[PDB]
Amino acid sequence: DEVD
Amino acid sequence: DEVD
Amino acid sequence: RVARMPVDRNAPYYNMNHKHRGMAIIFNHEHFDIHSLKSRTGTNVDSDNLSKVLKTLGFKVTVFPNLKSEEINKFIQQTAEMDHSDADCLLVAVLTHGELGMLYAKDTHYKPDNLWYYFTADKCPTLAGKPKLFFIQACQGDRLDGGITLSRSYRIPVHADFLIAFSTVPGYFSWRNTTRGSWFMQALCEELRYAGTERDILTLLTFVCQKVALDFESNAPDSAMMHQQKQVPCITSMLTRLLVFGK
Amino acid sequence: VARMPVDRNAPYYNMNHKHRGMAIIFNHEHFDIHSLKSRTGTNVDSDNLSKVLKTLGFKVTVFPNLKSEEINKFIQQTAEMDHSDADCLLVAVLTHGELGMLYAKDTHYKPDNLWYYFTADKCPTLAGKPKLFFIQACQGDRLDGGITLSRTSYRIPVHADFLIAFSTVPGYFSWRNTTRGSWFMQALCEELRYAGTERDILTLLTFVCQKVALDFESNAPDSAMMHQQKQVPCITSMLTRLLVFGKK
Repeated sequence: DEVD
Repeated sequence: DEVD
Repeated sequence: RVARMPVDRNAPYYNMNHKHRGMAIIFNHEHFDIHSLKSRTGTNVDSDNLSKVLKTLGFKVTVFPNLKSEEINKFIQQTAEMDHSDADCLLVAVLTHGELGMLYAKDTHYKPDNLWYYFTADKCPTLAGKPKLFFIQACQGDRLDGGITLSRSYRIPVHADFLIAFSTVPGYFSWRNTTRGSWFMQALCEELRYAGTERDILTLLTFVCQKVALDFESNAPDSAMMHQQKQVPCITSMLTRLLVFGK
Repeated sequence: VARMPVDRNAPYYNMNHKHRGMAIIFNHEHFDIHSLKSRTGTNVDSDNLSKVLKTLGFKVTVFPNLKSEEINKFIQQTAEMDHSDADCLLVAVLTHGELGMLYAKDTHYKPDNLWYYFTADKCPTLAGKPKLFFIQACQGDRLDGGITLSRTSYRIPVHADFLIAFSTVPGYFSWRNTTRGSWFMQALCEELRYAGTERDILTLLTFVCQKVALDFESNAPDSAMMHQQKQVPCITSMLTRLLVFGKK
């Protein structure tokens, strides 16, 4: 899971 | 007619 | 954190069967202590109109006329601290002057976001999983739309379940008739009256947008640039379920 | 001024034109901006969205990693084409963002730039027709810790008929899984596959919000503050009629  |  | 589950995890509709529909607080601003701002004649029609239809929908309505910015903030926080356990939802409407990112109280302006900030699930658990509705009649700026003629158990995000409906698109003027009231409110009242009990809110607001977009056009012969102007509302939805009032 | 695509009081948009319309996807995986990491997984979103939009009839064009001027150029040319025989327009952007900001390969621009050229006065052939925008990108760096629940002729505004769907609320992070793609795009593509032909757009995006809100939760054991976070999309609608795609 990562952020944009 | 008037604006808010 | 933990709140009471108001409806089941996968329900397509919000649970509108609580003992009470909920509160509806209307901040009506007709007059201002800020010199540059003129009176909003016709707002009272909007306010009476909105109050009437919401009452038929079951809301316990409270009209707050001409409060100061801190008095609005205080009441908003008061509402946020009440126990909404037996309520279906909450509805807040504001009728006033505005600019982009700004709304006016009697004495000064504040950010629109202040209206819903206090109701995120973490701050108001008794409204957790329930729709929180905001209706705002005011300008989001001073741009004009000259229009065109067509011819020829489970976890949820704390920011979920908000519906924010502005009478106009960011950057734009919002129109009000001194005798019939604002365009947005008249269309909204007429639509709630006509099918508030049966259409889900986004379908209903779609027709509110249609009415506002099709049946109104400014009449200002004294000022060409302000004449025959058009308007469409801006519906912002964080709703995770359909909302049908029924009852 | 413009051609009437559907009668004045129709409850539905006329989606019975010769073509569904153009679907432009600006997919951004890598950046010439040192502080921006690669967006591994965005190609899964791009492929997935492209595939479902084709089944719905869109002529899909994917633009991989364009510079800001390139996006702006293709947008203008698109706004300059003749959309007379299309039901609508769909633009999607998969990239990094901040509040009021999207990143191209080289620099950032304002999201408003995507729909600016499609207002009725600038693009008459889509006048009265739905113009759709989907944005997968952060709108800030705030986090949502979530909460557990228990136990003849007519006139229209030139700004009408826009639907603008952001993966997240203003000010918040937007989540992407490196192997399955973004939460928003996973849910959007799944709902479009299941009921894209029969359900109206607002109802459909309502369930897309439900899916994103309920079936996803971040997992980042290495950074407690980023761990077990939630997200809900932000759907902005100026639609004056209901939108049901139907089948071409």
